[PDB]
Amino acid sequence: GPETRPGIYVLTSSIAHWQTLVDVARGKFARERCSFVNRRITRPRQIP
Amino acid sequence: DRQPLNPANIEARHHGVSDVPRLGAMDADEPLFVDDYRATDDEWTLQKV
Amino acid sequence: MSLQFIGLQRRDVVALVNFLRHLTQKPDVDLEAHPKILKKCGEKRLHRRTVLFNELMLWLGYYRELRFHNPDLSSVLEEFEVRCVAVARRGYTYPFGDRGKARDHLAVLDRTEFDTDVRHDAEIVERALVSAVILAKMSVRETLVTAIGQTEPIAFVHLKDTEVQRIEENLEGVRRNMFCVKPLDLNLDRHANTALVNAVNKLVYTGRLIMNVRRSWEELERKCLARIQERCKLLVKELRMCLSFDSNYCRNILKHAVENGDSADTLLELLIEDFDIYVDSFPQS
Amino acid sequence: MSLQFIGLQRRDVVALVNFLRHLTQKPDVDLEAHPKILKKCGEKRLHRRTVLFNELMLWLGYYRELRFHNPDLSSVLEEFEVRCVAVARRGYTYPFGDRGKARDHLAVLDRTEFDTDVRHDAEIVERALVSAVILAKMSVRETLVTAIGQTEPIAFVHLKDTEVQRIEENLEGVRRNMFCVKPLDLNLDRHANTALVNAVNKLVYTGRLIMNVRRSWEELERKCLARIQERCKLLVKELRMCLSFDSNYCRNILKHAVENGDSADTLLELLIEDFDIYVDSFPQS
Amino acid sequence: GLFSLDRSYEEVKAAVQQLQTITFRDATFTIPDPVIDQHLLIDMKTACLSMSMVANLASELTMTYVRKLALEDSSMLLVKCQELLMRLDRERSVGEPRTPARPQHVSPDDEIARLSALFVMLRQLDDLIREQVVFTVCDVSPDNKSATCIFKG
Repeated sequence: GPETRPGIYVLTSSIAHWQTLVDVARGKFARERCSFVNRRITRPRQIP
Repeated sequence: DRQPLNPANIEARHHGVSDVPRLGAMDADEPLFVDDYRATDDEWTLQKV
Repeated sequence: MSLQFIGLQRRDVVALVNFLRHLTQKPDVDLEAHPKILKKCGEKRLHRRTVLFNELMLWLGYYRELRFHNPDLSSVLEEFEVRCVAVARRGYTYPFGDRGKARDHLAVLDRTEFDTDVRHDAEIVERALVSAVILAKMSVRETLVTAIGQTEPIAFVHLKDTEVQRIEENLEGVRRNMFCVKPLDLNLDRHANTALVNAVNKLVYTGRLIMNVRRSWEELERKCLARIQERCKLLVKELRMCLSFDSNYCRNILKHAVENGDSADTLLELLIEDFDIYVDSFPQS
Repeated sequence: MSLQFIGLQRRDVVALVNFLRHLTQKPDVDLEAHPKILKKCGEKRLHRRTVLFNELMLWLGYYRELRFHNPDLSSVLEEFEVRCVAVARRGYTYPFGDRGKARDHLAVLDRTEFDTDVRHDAEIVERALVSAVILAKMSVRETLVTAIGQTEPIAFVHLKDTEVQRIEENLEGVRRNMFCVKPLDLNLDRHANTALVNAVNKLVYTGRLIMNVRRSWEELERKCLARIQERCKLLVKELRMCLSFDSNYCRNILKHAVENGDSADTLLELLIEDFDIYVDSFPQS
Repeated sequence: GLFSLDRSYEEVKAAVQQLQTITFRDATFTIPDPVIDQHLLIDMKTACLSMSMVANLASELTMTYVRKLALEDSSMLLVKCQELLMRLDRERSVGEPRTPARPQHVSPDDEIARLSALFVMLRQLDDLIREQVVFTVCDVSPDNKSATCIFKG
């Protein structure tokens, strides 16, 4: 609501190609990803 | 018949009063007739036994 | 502006004027549904010319009253839109054997609307009920049609065969009497049926109530025109049989096209305002 | 074609049928709200069998009119879901001192939907109202009850005490006369209040308006069945007191279960069509 | 370029003047208008339409693809994605098209071509989408006359 509260991460990984790299992140961070779309339908004019 | 009996409007019965429409409904596949359930799930199991 | 007649007695005029004031209240709204009104014209009793004029006054007055009362069913049409949305919302909580196949019939039902063009309404209710009646079959697990080109005809589901015979009699009267609808005494709601199915059965009756009116109004409004167009093919030839100023003046009155009822209204009031001059053209008494 | 009666005078017969034709117009609809109508049945003054039978023609005719009308919720209940979703957007906008507490209520409110079963609908609304009224206190940080098992009662927040009486008073009419709704022209909006608060007031008002139509309906539909079943426990024993063709004939009629209202309509339609054969059994005049 | 068409209204006439004047650290600058003599240059028209295609062709085409993939409820967000397409701000009441509008009566082959017409606009648009780095400065000389920069790309 009032503000984003970002976290920080450092991720060693055997993956090198950018396409396969982001795909695994789409799973582990799907919880925040659900918050991302949820804020969009919640707050028009606001553009996270 | 090929059509399901699922709607409940097809089923109705009566006792002790003259039923020309029911007695004339004989042999015809529909409407078919089923009595109000004296049956219970425990007694229903025994008929299969 | 009131209808005029030639040789008719005043008692016959009372029979006709009362028919217009009571035309909505009278069962079965059709001039051919009341043959005795045609007997008031005095056909065969009088000359062939006089019968053609009095009949024209009847059909134009039978037509103008339909233009007056105006089947404004838009109020009842709004109720069909509300009961339509009531059906689809119930189905989201009920699992089906193929949720994607069911949702395709839901989304089309939720797009329902009524454009200003009246001609679409015959197709609006039809395309909606086909998305609705098939949806009721899925919850009951009754087989739906699979062959191409074999859309299911609309019909009430989960009702006694005696009950369908009763409600059809009520829709049968609306086809003959589109004005004063009389509500049924046998409600379609049933405790035995799934509550969504009762929303569908009322949705069909709201659909049949509207489609019968738009269809019957499409016929009688068109049927009156052909009955009037024959008079131009008849009354004009009778004026050709004898030439006099009264017989000649009527020939130009019929020059207006019967087509388009707005132009046809000019054919009536102009015929009435000038009635005094050609009254002698038709023999009487 | 119409409900039958035994010893009633013709003036009493028309008076009862008119009570059903005007039943929605009469304030505070209940058979016990009009005690004199039970005196019109012929209590005490007539033979005891005549009273029990005519009362059976009342409750079966009273319950049948309830099916014939049935308080539709297709209009306001859809408006309730829209105003409910509107609260879900405004609820996220307001900062809280405990983000995890307000999320627990709004996550439940987002999932609101109506099952096809109608009896569960009162449970649907109340879980959304308790979720909302608890949130309304957090907007002003008023102390909600913390005791386990107490369950905070539904109540409007931050309104004039006279307005709190006017708003609840209309619900008392919804709990008595559910048919002819006459919504208040008064606004629930308060410019001094947060828009999140006023949205709850429009939400709780419709939320009480939905449950009150259902609970008062379920209170009648449940009561109507038990009142008929008590007549069967007594009237059948009276037929046992004197064996006869018509007396044993009636025993078969009541043999069918009173359960389910669809059966009750079948119980009435047969009893009227065959009423003539056994009318002699009941003394009158 | 989105405002290259409308111009007579004062609101657009001023809003372009604000975008024309960038303001940043130290010196400020002004960005020349691509538009000249009312009519737009062909390059911006090819680019502005490339966004206009994706902004509109994506609308109807994505409707069928959301409803089917959302049935799994895996990440659950796809159900919220289905209502994302209604495109509105105010909580609209009882107009009764709560579901997003969907394509109808599309030709079975032309539906494939519409997807081919989609991504091809993205390829023409791609040059504006990205900015490859070419240098990364480290230390900077005084008066900013020059600076060392490791090469990139």
